[PDB]
Amino acid sequence: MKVILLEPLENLGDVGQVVDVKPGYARNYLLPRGLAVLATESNLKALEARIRAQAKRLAERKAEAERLKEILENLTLTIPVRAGETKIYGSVTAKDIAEALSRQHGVTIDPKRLALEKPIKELGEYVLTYKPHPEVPIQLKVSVVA
Amino acid sequence: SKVCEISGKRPIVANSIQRRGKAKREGGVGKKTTGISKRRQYPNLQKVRVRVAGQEITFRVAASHIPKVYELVERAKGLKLEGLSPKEIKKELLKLL
RNA sequence: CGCGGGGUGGAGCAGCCCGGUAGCUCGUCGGGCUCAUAACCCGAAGGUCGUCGGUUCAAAUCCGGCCCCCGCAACCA
RNA sequence: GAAGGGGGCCUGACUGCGAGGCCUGCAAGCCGAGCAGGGGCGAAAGCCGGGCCUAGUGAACCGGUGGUCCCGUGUGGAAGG
RNA sequence: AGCCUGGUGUUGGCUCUUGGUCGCGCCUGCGUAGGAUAGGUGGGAGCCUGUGAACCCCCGCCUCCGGGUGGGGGGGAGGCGCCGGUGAAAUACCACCCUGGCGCGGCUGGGGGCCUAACCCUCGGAUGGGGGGACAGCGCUUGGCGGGCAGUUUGACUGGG
RNA sequence: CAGCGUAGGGUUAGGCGGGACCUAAGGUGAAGCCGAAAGGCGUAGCCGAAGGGCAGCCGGUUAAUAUUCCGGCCCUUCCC
RNA sequence: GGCGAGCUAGCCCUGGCCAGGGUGAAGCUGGGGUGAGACCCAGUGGAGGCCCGAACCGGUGGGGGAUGCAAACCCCUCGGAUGAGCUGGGGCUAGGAGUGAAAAGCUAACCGAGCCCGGAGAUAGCUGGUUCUCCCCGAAAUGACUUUAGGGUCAGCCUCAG
RNA sequence: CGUGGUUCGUGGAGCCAUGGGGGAAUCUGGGCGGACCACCGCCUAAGGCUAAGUACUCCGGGUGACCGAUAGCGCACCAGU
RNA sequence: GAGCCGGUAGCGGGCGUGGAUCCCUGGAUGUCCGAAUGGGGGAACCCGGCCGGCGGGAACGCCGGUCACCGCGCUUUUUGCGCGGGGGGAACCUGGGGAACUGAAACAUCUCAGUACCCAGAGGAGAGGAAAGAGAAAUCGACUCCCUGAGUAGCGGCGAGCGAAAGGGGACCAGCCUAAACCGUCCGGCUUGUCCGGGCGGGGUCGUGGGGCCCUCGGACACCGAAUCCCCAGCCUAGCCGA
Ligand SMILES: [Mg+2]
Ligand SMILES: [Mg+2]
Ligand SMILES: [Mg+2]
Ligand SMILES: [Mg+2]
Ligand SMILES: [Mg+2]
Ligand SMILES: [Mg+2]
Ligand SMILES: [Mg+2]
Ligand SMILES: [Mg+2]
Ligand SMILES: [Mg+2]
Ligand SMILES: [Mg+2]
Ligand SMILES: [Mg+2]
Ligand SMILES: [Mg+2]
Ligand SMILES: [Mg+2]
Ligand SMILES: [Mg+2]
Ligand SMILES: [Mg+2]
Ligand SMILES: [Mg+2]
Ligand SMILES: [Mg+2]
Ligand SMILES: [Mg+2]
Ligand SMILES: [Mg+2]
Ligand SMILES: [Mg+2]
Ligand SMILES: [Mg+2]
Ligand SMILES: [Mg+2]
Ligand SMILES: [Mg+2]
Ligand SMILES: [Mg+2]
Ligand SMILES: [Mg+2]
Ligand SMILES: [Mg+2]
Ligand SMILES: [Mg+2]
Ligand SMILES: [Mg+2]
Ligand SMILES: [Mg+2]
Ligand SMILES: [Mg+2]
Ligand SMILES: [Mg+2]
Ligand SMILES: [Mg+2]
Ligand SMILES: [Mg+2]
Ligand SMILES: [Mg+2]
Ligand SMILES: [Mg+2]
Ligand SMILES: [Mg+2]
Ligand SMILES: [Mg+2]
Ligand SMILES: [Mg+2]
Ligand SMILES: [Mg+2]
Ligand SMILES: [Mg+2]
Ligand SMILES: [Mg+2]
Ligand SMILES: [Mg+2]
Ligand SMILES: [Mg+2]
Ligand SMILES: [Mg+2]
Ligand SMILES: [Mg+2]
Ligand SMILES: [Mg+2]
Ligand SMILES: [Mg+2]
Ligand SMILES: [Mg+2]
Ligand SMILES: [Mg+2]
Ligand SMILES: [Mg+2]
Ligand SMILES: [Mg+2]
Ligand SMILES: [Mg+2]
Ligand SMILES: [Mg+2]
Ligand SMILES: [Mg+2]
Ligand SMILES: [Mg+2]
Ligand SMILES: [Mg+2]
Ligand SMILES: [Mg+2]
Ligand SMILES: [Mg+2]
Ligand SMILES: [Mg+2]
Ligand SMILES: [Mg+2]
Ligand SMILES: [Mg+2]
Ligand SMILES: [Mg+2]
Ligand SMILES: [Mg+2]
Ligand SMILES: [Mg+2]
Ligand SMILES: [Mg+2]
Ligand SMILES: [Mg+2]
Ligand SMILES: [Mg+2]
Ligand SMILES: [Mg+2]
Ligand SMILES: [Mg+2]
Ligand SMILES: [Mg+2]
Ligand SMILES: [Mg+2]
Ligand SMILES: [Mg+2]
Ligand SMILES: [Mg+2]
Ligand SMILES: [Mg+2]
Ligand SMILES: [Mg+2]
Ligand SMILES: [Mg+2]
Ligand SMILES: [Mg+2]
Ligand SMILES: [Mg+2]
Ligand SMILES: [Mg+2]
Ligand SMILES: [Mg+2]
Ligand SMILES: [Mg+2]
Ligand SMILES: [Mg+2]
Ligand SMILES: [Mg+2]
Ligand SMILES: [Mg+2]
Ligand SMILES: [Mg+2]
Ligand SMILES: [Mg+2]
Ligand SMILES: [Mg+2]
Ligand SMILES: [Mg+2]
Ligand SMILES: [Mg+2]
Ligand SMILES: [Mg+2]
Ligand SMILES: [Mg+2]
Ligand SMILES: [Mg+2]
Ligand SMILES: [Mg+2]
Ligand SMILES: [Mg+2]
Ligand SMILES: [Mg+2]
Ligand SMILES: [Mg+2]
Ligand SMILES: [Mg+2]
Ligand SMILES: [Mg+2]
Ligand SMILES: [Mg+2]
Ligand SMILES: [Mg+2]
Ligand SMILES: [Mg+2]
Ligand SMILES: [Mg+2]
Ligand SMILES: [Mg+2]
Ligand SMILES: [Mg+2]
Ligand SMILES: [Mg+2]
Ligand SMILES: [Mg+2]
Ligand SMILES: [Mg+2]
Ligand SMILES: [Mg+2]
Ligand SMILES: [Mg+2]
Ligand SMILES: [Mg+2]
Ligand SMILES: [Mg+2]
Ligand SMILES: [Mg+2]
Ligand SMILES: [Mg+2]
Ligand SMILES: [Mg+2]
Ligand SMILES: [Mg+2]
Ligand SMILES: [Mg+2]
Ligand SMILES: [Mg+2]
Ligand SMILES: [Mg+2]
Ligand SMILES: [Mg+2]
Ligand SMILES: [Mg+2]
Ligand SMILES: [Mg+2]
Ligand SMILES: [Mg+2]
Ligand SMILES: [Mg+2]
Ligand SMILES: [Mg+2]
Ligand SMILES: [Mg+2]
Ligand SMILES: [Mg+2]
Ligand SMILES: [Mg+2]
Ligand SMILES: [Mg+2]
Ligand SMILES: [Mg+2]
Ligand SMILES: [Mg+2]
Ligand SMILES: [Mg+2]
Ligand SMILES: [Mg+2]
Ligand SMILES: [Mg+2]
Ligand SMILES: [Mg+2]
Ligand SMILES: [Mg+2]
Ligand SMILES: [Mg+2]
Ligand SMILES: [Mg+2]
Ligand SMILES: [Mg+2]
Ligand SMILES: [Mg+2]
Ligand SMILES: [Mg+2]
Ligand SMILES: [Mg+2]
Ligand SMILES: [Mg+2]
Ligand SMILES: [Mg+2]
Ligand SMILES: [Mg+2]
Ligand SMILES: [Mg+2]
Ligand SMILES: [Mg+2]
Ligand SMILES: [Mg+2]
Repeated sequence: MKVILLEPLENLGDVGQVVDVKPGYARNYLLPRGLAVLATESNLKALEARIRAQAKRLAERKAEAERLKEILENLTLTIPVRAGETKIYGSVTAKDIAEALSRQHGVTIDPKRLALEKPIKELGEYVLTYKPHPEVPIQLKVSVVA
Repeated sequence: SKVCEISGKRPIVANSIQRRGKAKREGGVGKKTTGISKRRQYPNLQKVRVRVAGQEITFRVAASHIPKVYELVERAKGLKLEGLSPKEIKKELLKLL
């Protein structure tokens, strides 16, 4: 008989794989141990509903990046720093690149997880990357003076 | 009380027929009956312990309608009573109308 | 009548498989050891291998018809 | 004056019937001329429907087997009769 | 009736181990005899190898141990047959199959061990713990033993029976 | 004449016996188990006595009752 | 299908009963005995499906009774009588069932399967019985077959009508 | 598979019912017309209710080629005594 | 409409035309037991809880009221409340069970017989009933009941025996509600959703197949109409006139 798994097993499938097994097994082990439930017409319906819910609120999360990827991956922000010469007195941190972009084009980012690794000194044209999952490379120019 | 709590199958009365001789459809002169006597046929009654709400409930059912117990267990809706949830799980939830 | 086996020499009986020794024991005879017979040793007797017809180079083999003994299993107005 | 013994061909140890009788409580049992079909032996007349005769036997029911037309449960079949 | 018993339901997990059938794959087989240790019959002037041959060395299995046979490789251009024949047959090869064997999968069957969680027992204590355990019990069904019980039968003639 | 017919009368208890106490075999039986129906089981509980428990002895009196009425002496429980 | 253990059988609970006499086990004490013992002797003691014998429980032999006093009695005689004893009260077990120190005994005065009502007007090839009158005729007791033989079917013999 | 019902006693045994095992489909679905198959037809299972025509006579009444006290009810009467 | 206080006279008293006895309808009272129901119990007896009353009344006793169990429904398992059940009835009815004698001139299948009887349940009746029907006619149309079909068809140790249906003639006459798709709603579960589930409402009920949903037509005053409620006639439960 077919049941809906509520957990990975090895010996069957995982978290939603409708697989059939001995009714004895179902009644006296799985069901009692919350290990799963019966492939009811109801439970089966509620499962499709389960699958669509995710597939939506998930393919929407990717539709949040692919969107914020475009407005960001091409537009550039400027970081004017007391640069002295090819060696900033201070230093632009990820925390800074955040504040900056918030006005220089007016968006908000992490500012954590930005592939920042160690505050950036010196000047030049940098290309970093962002998140979450399939992501975007942000470009920015650290300049000079005020 | 050897009756299924779900289907209502209860023991019936049936004859045990002692026949001998070779079938007619096998070139025999035909079958002969050396006795007919009454006997009961009981439904294949079994226990089904199933946990419902907070309580353990035990159905005496024909093996045939065991599935029905678990279907009756799916229907859940507010009931913190005594070991007498079956009173509610029973015909209340069977066919009702 | 139904199903399965086969009769091989005087007896049971291996060869019935992947078609090819037509064997072993007791009995009797010949011969020696034994004071002796038996034991025991040497050799030897007897098979168209149930019936006939077939498939192969043959065949006890395989098929098929056939025949009873035994074997099995029901039925009996 | 064969029903006995011997030989030659043959299979009437036929099919379809059967006048009339014997016997007889019933049911049975028995004898039987003659007609027809197709035969056997005989030159023929003819004889032949087992055996010199009188015992060697078993109603019905239930089934088996081979035929054959016959019936075939809406119909064609089939099952089964 | 009772008792024994196969199948099946209640009845689950994990394994090891086997059988039948089927498909496919690879081997399997011996009579001097032909030059041989060629299973039945066909097709068959062809081949096989430079998509690395024979000659050898580890290797496994089969064996009438004679040899059969692939794998690893040194190996580097040969290696078979018909032909001729003291043999029913011809023995490169492509085949369809027979007998039996292993191998892989398929549909099924048998056994053994372990597990626990149904089912059973038990624990002043339980949503639990311990023991037994998919056995036993119980349902349906099979066949059997079955004066423990039940219903009956157990002839007539006859100088009484 | 009667144990017979008709009629009238006669049986007096806080302490005697039993009950507003206890439990026994057994019976019944919330829980629970089983059985075609009837019903059968069954823990507690309840019922159940010639057992356990519990306070009255001596006289007088009536045609007929008396540890019951009376007399004397003596006790029980309940309520305040 | 019900009614019965108020008789009887067994068992369960709670009570009660057994005059009087006899025999004198163990143990105990003391004495003897021995290396120490076994053991022996006294006295004490008071055991027992022990003895005699009433109540009580029986029912051995004989007589009587026999339309009885009595549907199990009476007389004489006899058995047990501290035990597997007797007995009151309260309970439980039953009809193919109970109970039985076992006779097929007992389960309400007849038990090889209780009683009551019912199926029921069981069945009875057997037995008995079968009722006013007159008139005419008038048999059979054989054969065949029959789990048939004292019962039947056909025939035979009687009668009536055409 | 095991049985019951029907006239159907296993029969060629359908149909309706169902104790056991297995176990669908939703009009192009399903059941039936007596094994089975085809064809042609009939009907829509697994939910329920439904007057009247029918059965009976404790009870009241009306009738009798019904009884008339051994009859008629067991009881004509203080009898289920 | 003149007599009455039963059978039942009597003793000893009373009542009636101001309408008695008597008859019909309704009401009141109705000890105790009994389904018996506060609890016991060897029916007609015994013993209690709670509220109230009576006696001098705390102890005691009496009076009124109330208190069994089970089911269903509400409702907060609270705890209550409401509703109902229980038992009886001559026969009749349905269901669950279910013999034997006997017959077969023995006997087992068969018969007796689904009888007797036991049990449950129902009601003035009960059952049954609106085709997954019949069964050969392009047929009939719920069910019950009678006549017939018919001792037919068949069944059967093919023995004993058992024994239909269609069809025809009559009696009576009737047909409906739902489940599901779909829609609305309240609620509960949660692994929060065009999610699942339960509860109510709408919707829908059919065999020339029906229904849902979408579109178009035109969808209505109507028209049919209860088995339910209401009214009435009529009828029953006393009587009266009557040559
Ligand atoms: Mg059987
Ligand atoms: Mg045949
Ligand atoms: Mg019988
Ligand atoms: Mg099943
Ligand atoms: Mg001659
Ligand atoms: Mg001649
Ligand atoms: Mg003649
Ligand atoms: Mg003759
Ligand atoms: Mg002769
Ligand atoms: Mg016969
Ligand atoms: Mg025949
Ligand atoms: Mg025949
Ligand atoms: Mg024809
Ligand atoms: Mg027909
Ligand atoms: Mg036909
Ligand atoms: Mg035939
Ligand atoms: Mg024929
Ligand atoms: Mg088994
Ligand atoms: Mg099993
Ligand atoms: Mg295998
Ligand atoms: Mg191939
Ligand atoms: Mg365990
Ligand atoms: Mg455990
Ligand atoms: Mg364990
Ligand atoms: Mg088992
Ligand atoms: Mg058996
Ligand atoms: Mg047997
Ligand atoms: Mg006997
Ligand atoms: Mg026997
Ligand atoms: Mg008999
Ligand atoms: Mg005799
Ligand atoms: Mg004589
Ligand atoms: Mg004599
Ligand atoms: Mg007097
Ligand atoms: Mg006093
Ligand atoms: Mg006294
Ligand atoms: Mg007292
Ligand atoms: Mg008091
Ligand atoms: Mg008490
Ligand atoms: Mg009881
Ligand atoms: Mg009870
Ligand atoms: Mg009950
Ligand atoms: Mg008391
Ligand atoms: Mg007392
Ligand atoms: Mg006392
Ligand atoms: Mg006292
Ligand atoms: Mg005193
Ligand atoms: Mg006196
Ligand atoms: Mg005195
Ligand atoms: Mg005094
Ligand atoms: Mg009885
Ligand atoms: Mg007694
Ligand atoms: Mg005394
Ligand atoms: Mg003494
Ligand atoms: Mg001493
Ligand atoms: Mg001394
Ligand atoms: Mg003394
Ligand atoms: Mg002494
Ligand atoms: Mg004595
Ligand atoms: Mg003595
Ligand atoms: Mg003496
Ligand atoms: Mg004595
Ligand atoms: Mg004496
Ligand atoms: Mg005497
Ligand atoms: Mg005597
Ligand atoms: Mg005597
Ligand atoms: Mg005498
Ligand atoms: Mg005498
Ligand atoms: Mg005398
Ligand atoms: Mg004496
Ligand atoms: Mg004693
Ligand atoms: Mg006693
Ligand atoms: Mg009896
Ligand atoms: Mg007995
Ligand atoms: Mg005795
Ligand atoms: Mg007696
Ligand atoms: Mg009778
Ligand atoms: Mg008789
Ligand atoms: Mg005359
Ligand atoms: Mg004369
Ligand atoms: Mg006779
Ligand atoms: Mg005659
Ligand atoms: Mg004349
Ligand atoms: Mg069947
Ligand atoms: Mg039948
Ligand atoms: Mg038969
Ligand atoms: Mg037949
Ligand atoms: Mg049938
Ligand atoms: Mg049948
Ligand atoms: Mg059919
Ligand atoms: Mg069926
Ligand atoms: Mg079924
Ligand atoms: Mg169709
Ligand atoms: Mg039909
Ligand atoms: Mg047909
Ligand atoms: Mg079949
Ligand atoms: Mg139809
Ligand atoms: Mg319907
Ligand atoms: Mg009705
Ligand atoms: Mg009347
Ligand atoms: Mg008169
Ligand atoms: Mg009289
Ligand atoms: Mg009389
Ligand atoms: Mg008179
Ligand atoms: Mg009467
Ligand atoms: Mg009388
Ligand atoms: Mg009277
Ligand atoms: Mg009076
Ligand atoms: Mg007067
Ligand atoms: Mg006056
Ligand atoms: Mg007036
Ligand atoms: Mg009144
Ligand atoms: Mg009143
Ligand atoms: Mg009471
Ligand atoms: Mg008060
Ligand atoms: Mg009161
Ligand atoms: Mg009622
Ligand atoms: Mg009733
Ligand atoms: Mg009752
Ligand atoms: Mg019935
Ligand atoms: Mg009945
Ligand atoms: Mg019932
Ligand atoms: Mg029945
Ligand atoms: Mg009988
Ligand atoms: Mg008869
Ligand atoms: Mg008879
Ligand atoms: Mg007879
Ligand atoms: Mg007899
Ligand atoms: Mg019958
Ligand atoms: Mg009744
Ligand atoms: Mg009526
Ligand atoms: Mg009605
Ligand atoms: Mg109905
Ligand atoms: Mg309908
Ligand atoms: Mg229709
Ligand atoms: Mg026939
Ligand atoms: Mg019948
Ligand atoms: Mg008709
Ligand atoms: Mg008609
Ligand atoms: Mg109509
Ligand atoms: Mg919803
Ligand atoms: Mg709805
Ligand atoms: Mg609705
Ligand atoms: Mg509606
Ligand atoms: Mg449509
Ligand atoms: Mg007048
Ligand atoms: Mg007048």
